[PDB]
Amino acid sequence: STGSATTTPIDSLDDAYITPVQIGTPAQTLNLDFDTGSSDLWVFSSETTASEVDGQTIYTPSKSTTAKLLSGATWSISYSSSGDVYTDTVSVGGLTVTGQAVESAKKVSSSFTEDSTIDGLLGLAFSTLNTVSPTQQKTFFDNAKASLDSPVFTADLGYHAPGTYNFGFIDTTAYTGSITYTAVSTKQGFWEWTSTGYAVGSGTFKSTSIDGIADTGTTLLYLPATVVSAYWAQVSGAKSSSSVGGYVFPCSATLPSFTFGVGSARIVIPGDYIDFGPISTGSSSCFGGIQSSAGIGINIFGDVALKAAFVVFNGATTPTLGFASK
Repeated sequence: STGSATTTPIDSLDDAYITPVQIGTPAQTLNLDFDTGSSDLWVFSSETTASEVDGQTIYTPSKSTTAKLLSGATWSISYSSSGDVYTDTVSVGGLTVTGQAVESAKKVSSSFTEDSTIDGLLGLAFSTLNTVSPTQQKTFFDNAKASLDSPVFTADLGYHAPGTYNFGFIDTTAYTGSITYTAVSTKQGFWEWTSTGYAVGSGTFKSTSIDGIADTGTTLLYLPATVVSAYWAQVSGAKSSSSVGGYVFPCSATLPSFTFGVGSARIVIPGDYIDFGPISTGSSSCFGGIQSSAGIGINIFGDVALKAAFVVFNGATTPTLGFASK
């Protein structure tokens, strides 16, 4: 079997993408953030303290006939949120998984409460990072793998437009040219991989190894200080501000494109994708799309980078990552 769902940006800047998901019988449709950077399926529930809910759709397990409490199991995660665990039927664009662990939130940080559009997260990293204790639970993709035609899923995120998440197949019309596959390392539990270099604007390709993670749940591109300093050196008037917490540039400037190497191929990010609008309403300074990873511990290839390509997350015995131009 296969699954296909549409994903839509939450706002004008592409801060996150929400996908409708059917949890329960009769179904309750929640709008979740598909995150390849984590491994938990958690939702705003009927058990969340009422003060931390501000417009979100809530999951109510008392109203579902296929819901069962996973007695004794508990979760706690930080990127924060914690609570109870139930098992129920989850379906994504027609693809149905019975017995999925659905993590019911009891506590949620104010960063989630302020985002009324996001009803929860659907973790798509490797199951080793699942926070359910004492019995670690499997992700939606790991539970569907046996029932899928092919153990894969693709990501076709749109620039100021909706996009798609397919499961069990590859759409040969969604991209141009061919797909370039690279080796994944599952040691840290992420879709970890090595880029073969970069180029700023119409410049020369600097061949160098950049180890990072492909993360749909992170908005921006976080690369090393040397690479980020080389980029912003080409934008007149750009500068790393302490007060803002990163690079900013005069909104009147035109950004050059950025290229990242996948094996022998090249994936181009247009300049426009790197502009995250003004810092405050009516401001003359704009926020940068390429920021330094120095204070994180890992390079993150977020939405800014991923939405310039047709990305394949091959979950075979030996996982790989595929990138193609679109």
